[PDB]
Amino acid sequence: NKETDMFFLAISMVGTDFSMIGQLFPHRARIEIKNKFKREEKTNGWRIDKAFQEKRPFDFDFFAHLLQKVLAEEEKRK
Amino acid sequence: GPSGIVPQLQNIVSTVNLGCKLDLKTIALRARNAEYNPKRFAAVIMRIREPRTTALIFSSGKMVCTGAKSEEQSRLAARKYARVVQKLGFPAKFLDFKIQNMVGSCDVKFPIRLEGLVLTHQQFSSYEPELFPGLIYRMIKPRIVLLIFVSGKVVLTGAKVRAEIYEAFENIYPILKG
Repeated sequence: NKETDMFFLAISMVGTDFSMIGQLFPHRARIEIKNKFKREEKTNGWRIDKAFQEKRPFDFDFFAHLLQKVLAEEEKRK
Repeated sequence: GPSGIVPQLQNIVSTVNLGCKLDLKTIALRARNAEYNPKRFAAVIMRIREPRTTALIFSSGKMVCTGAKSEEQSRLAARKYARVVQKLGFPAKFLDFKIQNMVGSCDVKFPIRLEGLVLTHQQFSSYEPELFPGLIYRMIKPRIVLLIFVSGKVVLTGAKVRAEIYEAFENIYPILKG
């Protein structure tokens, strides 16, 4: 679940720039980004619209830090 | 005659000339759906949900769009991209819109023995399961290429208008049947 929530936060802050999202994700490749988009769009059309409206700050340091923290916390708890 | 199954288009391809110089970095910076990775390729990719299409910008003043379900829908997508480019501050225009390719698919609801299709029509039908299960079929009237499969479904590509795909299906149906 948290991976999809982070992916949705990314589409909020940066838009459908699949390349940069793939670059900032630890492992995910571009084709995986596209496949996730194709699978999610059907049920989350409203959520991607919200993302496009939600022009959230795309800070580098803050996003890297929260990525690392939440990834570590999920990996610990899962 | 027709069996009541009408071929349905799944993709269109079209292009248009913007008529002005553009900066790929500026587009990537100012647009939300724009994607730009110059290290890989010198073009910007655009995505919109209505129409469901993907398109590209080029600095020389060119635009291409694809993924639509109809040529009119492809034109709508291209004009929406042109409007986006215009409001981003570029003096773009919608000049020389051209439909390039459209794909279709259909079915006949009975099996097609590809062995028979090749051994009756080796001159323009190529059959080679190992690398590709389907049979590859090219045609002259109109200049279309098809993929025919065991289940009887057929993929049609290379057309400029739905009439070509329809008449191609009508031409191949008596071959598919027998």
